[PDB]
Parts: sequence; structure tokens; C-alpha cells
Amino acid sequence: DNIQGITKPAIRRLARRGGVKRISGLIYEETRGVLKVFLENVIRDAVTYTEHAKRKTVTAMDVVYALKRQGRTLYGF
Amino acid sequence: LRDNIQGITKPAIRRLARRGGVKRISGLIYEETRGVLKVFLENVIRDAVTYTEHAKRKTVTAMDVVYALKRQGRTLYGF
Amino acid sequence: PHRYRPGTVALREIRRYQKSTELLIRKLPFQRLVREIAQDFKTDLRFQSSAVMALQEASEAYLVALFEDTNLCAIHAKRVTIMPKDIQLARRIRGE
Amino acid sequence: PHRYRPGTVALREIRRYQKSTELLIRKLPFQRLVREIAQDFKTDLRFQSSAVMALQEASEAYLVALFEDTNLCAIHAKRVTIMPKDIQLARRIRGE
Amino acid sequence: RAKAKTRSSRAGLQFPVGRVHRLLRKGNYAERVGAGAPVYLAAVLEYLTAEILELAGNAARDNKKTRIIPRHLQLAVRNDEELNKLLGRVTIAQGGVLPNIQSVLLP
Amino acid sequence: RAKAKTRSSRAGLQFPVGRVHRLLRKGNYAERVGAGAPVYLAAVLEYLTAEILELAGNAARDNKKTRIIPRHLQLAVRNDEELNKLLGRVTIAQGGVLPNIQSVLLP
Amino acid sequence: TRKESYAIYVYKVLKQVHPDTGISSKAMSIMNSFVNDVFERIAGEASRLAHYNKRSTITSREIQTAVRLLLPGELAKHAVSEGTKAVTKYTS
Amino acid sequence: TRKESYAIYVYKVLKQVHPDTGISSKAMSIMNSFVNDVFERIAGEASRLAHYNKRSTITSREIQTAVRLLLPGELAKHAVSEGTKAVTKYT
Repeated sequence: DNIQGITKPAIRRLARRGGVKRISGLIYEETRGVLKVFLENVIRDAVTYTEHAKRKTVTAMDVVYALKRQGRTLYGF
Repeated sequence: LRDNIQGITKPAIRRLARRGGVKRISGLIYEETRGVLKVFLENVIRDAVTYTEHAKRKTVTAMDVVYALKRQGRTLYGF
Repeated sequence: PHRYRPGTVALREIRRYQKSTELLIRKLPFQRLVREIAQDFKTDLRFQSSAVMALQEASEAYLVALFEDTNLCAIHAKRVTIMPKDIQLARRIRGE
Repeated sequence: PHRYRPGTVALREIRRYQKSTELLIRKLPFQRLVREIAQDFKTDLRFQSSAVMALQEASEAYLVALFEDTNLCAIHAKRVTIMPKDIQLARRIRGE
Repeated sequence: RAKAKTRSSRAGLQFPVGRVHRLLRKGNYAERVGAGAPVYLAAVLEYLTAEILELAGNAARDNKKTRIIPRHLQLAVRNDEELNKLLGRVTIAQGGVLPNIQSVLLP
Repeated sequence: RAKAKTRSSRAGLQFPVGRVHRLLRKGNYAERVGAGAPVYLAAVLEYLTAEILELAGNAARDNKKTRIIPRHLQLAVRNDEELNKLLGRVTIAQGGVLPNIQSVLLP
Repeated sequence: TRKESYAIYVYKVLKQVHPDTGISSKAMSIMNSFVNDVFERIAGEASRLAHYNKRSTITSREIQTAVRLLLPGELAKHAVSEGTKAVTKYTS
Repeated sequence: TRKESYAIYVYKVLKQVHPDTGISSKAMSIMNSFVNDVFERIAGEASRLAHYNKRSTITSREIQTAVRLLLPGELAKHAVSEGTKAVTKYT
């Protein structure tokens, strides 16, 4: 149920930050699905990184390495 | 020798587009794809010549070229 | 009552969400989604707050870039609206 | 003067050049263009045959993939003919 | 002493575990390399090679040639989905592309 | 005897040559590390840091404030061509995007 | 020195998969490049995994995590099972 | 274990460039991440360059070629100029 936990105004604000004037009504589900796929990939990488270190909590640090190994490096952490 | 950007002929571009599944090919796209092929070639060639100059090497080998292609995330197999 | 034309409020929202770097996605739904996704790979898995923040920032930046490419494709198709086919094309070109 | 339709021979050539793996740009003009591009970096530079071969394979593969992306952009814009704006959009989506 | 046994028979595989360990040590990835790491590397490389060669042989069977061609290898790589995402940013020489045509282009 | 002249002060360079050399040695990226390689790496890092901080301070000056915060760093990275091309696959948190509007969007 | 090549190992793998079908030298170069690139990718992933955990050795767990990371989908668990089988055969 | 930080180094670089411009802790973390990422990229490129021609050492030329490969255009040229000036000041 947490997949629908993110809100349509949140997606609208995300598109506003991306310089989009107007948003079609059937693209919210597609954006949620592709966000789920991206989060699944990044979370799988972070889970493998956490399990390699004999750790049960996903720290911020291996998350930014999981993002950076995918060509999406994160700064500030 | 200069002005060799015309070496990539219009039928060669048409063949490249047919391999890409392009049915209709505009007459104005040939200059654009010559430009992008040129830009990609300068990028790969400048990486290759930096690789060549690093190792006191004067002739560009196939190895360095494919290593440059891999370091731009475009690794080439078969060499 | 006062009425605004369709677009000027959209442009104002674009401007006000591009000058500032506030967190558009709420903390709790994104955190819950992250826990739901992670619970299928590893049970009883914890997430520190800074990890959730970092993942939320990366996701928001990725979705903003994807929406930028989606709007770019929409303008290329002479369209103001952004359709799921635009997202599919942008992801296919990006290889996602 | 039997003439085929303008678009059936196009599909036939698409099938022929997709089934076959023979190279499309002739080796001599590509080699000359490579030498012209490299003469601005290193004076009196030599290219071995396998280096030019590999560069040609990579260049045709990149051009072919870009052509599929621009064709997909064309069909996405309800169009058949590719235009340089499709190439610009495809380049900017990948950030080239 | 007893006759020396190669790593291929010890690990039940074909890829050289000794060579893999040699490039791991000389490839300075870490100052130490465990005993099972080259074995695991040889197993993974052997499985990936086996899957790619099996798919290439299947593609050759659909084409009826008895020899593996770079076209067959490219078809094998780009036909499998997992191999497609694994080798997505990878160029294969003399391979071409899949013959896919959009439905709107076909009459 | 004589007082210590250190390493970074000898080259007149603010970035630590010693820390870069220690990280390169402990990173086992090569069997040997030259003397000038940490000096060169520290010089390049200092130049890149100085350029980034100069552009970020300029952006903060256009923002009517005198403290650099990550939105200024993101604006500095994305505004200049070469740093945007270098950091194209790089995401800056607390940074946002460039405040640009497409031509067809404006009335 | 001796130039590395997996020619006979790839040929033996092909024969144990498809004994009737052969392979060409261009295809042999492609397979050798693929094997080398996958080896470097997995070894670099293992090295970075060891460095991130402040570890100075590369073990079978490093390779397991690397093949879980780079190899996607069913190939990840298949390579994990193959590596576990090889490790058990080594220990037996 | 302890974790390294480049707070003082980036601080003194900023004061050398802008003597009257501050910087936040989050921007300090962003700068740290940026410098570490560039360090890892350049070091990996230099290690690859050393392994490319069977060289077991990394010299100033390896970092030079790594900078020319990674940094584009005038940024690369100015980086080579600054590195060369630093090495000449060292000697």
C-alpha cells in the first residue's frame, strides 16, 4: 500500500521541478511504476552491499556507493 | 588532407539508417549525422592519442582504441 | 471570483520549485515505500534516517531528470502534455 | 518502367542491412576522416589497420544505435521521416 | 608423492582457476586473495561462457550454420533479457542488430 | 637540525600531498607510487576545488548571500559547460536544477 | 611475458555444450574479450567491496556480492549457485 | 575507525579564492564527496594506464594522462598547467 503512499501533488511538484507545464492523468501510474523499478534496483544493490558487510541495517554510505556503481553518484553523504 | 567529412557519403548514412530500421531519411539529416559522427570520432580519437602519448607510443594500436571506447562506457569486443 | 488562465499558475509553480531545493516528496510515504521494497529482499531490515534521506534525494533527482526528458520528448512531438509513451521513449533511449 | 513503391525498397534495405553484418561505410573514407581528425592532436600520427577497423566498428555501432533512437523518436512524434531535431533530442537525453 | 591434480578437475569446471588467481594477484586488486575467490570467479566465468555459447549455438541452429559467427554471438547476447541488461553498454564487432521493424512501418 | 619544510609547503600548494600519497599507497592501485604523482594529483584537486568554489561563490553573490550552500554548488556545476560535462552522471543533493523555462512553455 | 587467452577453455565449454558446432576466430576474440571484461568488472567490484569494508583480502563472499551486483536477474542467482557448487567441490 | 575529512583544506582553498565567503556543513560534505570522487576516478584511470603497458608504478605522467582523459577541454589544459607549475615549484 506504500506504493500509492506517494501523492499525486508530489508527482506534480516533481514535474514542476523538471520544467513541465501540464501532466496527463494516466502518467502518474507509469511514473510510480518506473520509480518502483528504480528504487527496487537501488535497494537491491544496497541490500547486497549491506549483506556483504554482515550488517542488518542499510547505512547511507553503501547506498551512495550503490548509486555510484550505477552511474548515478550521490554527493553530500 | 582536409575536408574529409564528405568521405562519409550520403548512401553510407542511408545504409546506417537502414540498419537502424529507418524507413524515411530526410535530406537535412546527413549533415547532422556527419557532425555527430565527427564529434564522437574526436572524443574517441583524443582519448586514443592521449593513451598513445602516455606510453611513448607513436602509432595508434587497436588495443588503446578499444580501451578508450570502454572508458567512455562503449566497450568493443573482438579486438 | 478571480480566475487564472491555465498555465500561469503552472509556470509560477515551475519557477518556485526551481529556485528552491525543498523536499518535494514527503518523508513518511517514501520511507514506507523503501521499507516495503526492502522487506522482500531481507526481513527485519533497518534504515537509518540519513540513508532514507540520501535515497530520497537520489530518487527525486532521477525523477526530475526523467521528467525533464519527458517534457523534452513532448515538445519534440509538438505536445504540451506528457504521456507515458514519452517516459517509455526516454527510458528506452537512456537504456533503463 | 516498373517502379516499386517509395517505402517498400526502404523496408527491404532495412531487412537486408539488419540481417547482414557487412560494414556500411567504406574503409578508405573513414580512415582518411580519422587521420584528418587526429592530425589536429598529434603531428605525424600513424594508425594501424586493426585500430581503424575497431574505430569503424564502434562508429557504425554508435551511429546505428543513434539511428534506432531517432527512428523511435520519429514514431513517437507520429512521424516516419527522421529530422536533425530527433538527433539533437536523442543526444541531449543521454547528455552528449 | 601423489600425482598433482589440476584445478579444473578439483573444482569440476573448465576455466583456469590458476590463471584467474594469477591475474587477481598480478592485477593488484587486493594485497591478499582468498583460496575460494579464483574458484568462484572461474565458476561464474564458465557459467556465463556456457550460457552465451549455448544461446549462440541455438541461434546458429535457427540459421543452420554449424559454426559460431559474431552475428550469432550478437544475436545470443541481445536476445536474452538478462544478457541484454548485463551487456547493454557493450559493442560487439561484426554483429549488427536484431531485425526488428515497427508495426506502423510495415504495410 | 633544520626545521621541517613538509611536502605541500615546499611546492607552494595548499592541498595535502602527503594525504594523497598515503591514500594512493593504501589504495593498492599500483605496486609503486612516484614522488610527483601525489603532487600532481593534489595540484589538480586544488585547481578543481578552487574553480568550483569560485563559481559557487559567484552564484552566491548573485544570490545576495556570502555563504556557499549546495544549491550554489549545483548551479555552479550546471552553469559552466566543462564542469557540467565532467559531472553529467553526478547528482548533487540539496541542489535542485537550473531555473530554465522552455520557449514554447512561456505565453 | 605470455599473453593471456581463454581459447581452449572457451572451446572446451562449447564442446561440452554443443559438441557438433565449432567457433570462429573472430567469435573467439569476442568471447575472450567478454570473459576478460567480465573478469575485470567482477574483480574490480570485489576489490572495491573489500576496500569499502576495510578488508585487505578478496574471498568467495566478495565474488558472490559482485555477481549479485553486476549480473542482473536470473543470471545472478545462477552464477551464485554455480560458485557455491564450485566452492563445495573444492572443499570436498 | 576514524574517517578522513578535507574541511580545513577546502576551507583554506576558499579563503585563498574568496577571503570573505563562508560555506555550510552540507556544502562541506558535498565538496568532500566531490573531491573524493574525482580522486577515485583519477586514481583508477592512472592505475588502468599503468596496467595498460605492464607498468607497476604511477608517476606524474599517469596522473597527467588521467586528467586529460577525464577533464574536458580548457579545464584539462588548466589542470595540466597547474600540475606542471606545482611540480616545477617542487623541483
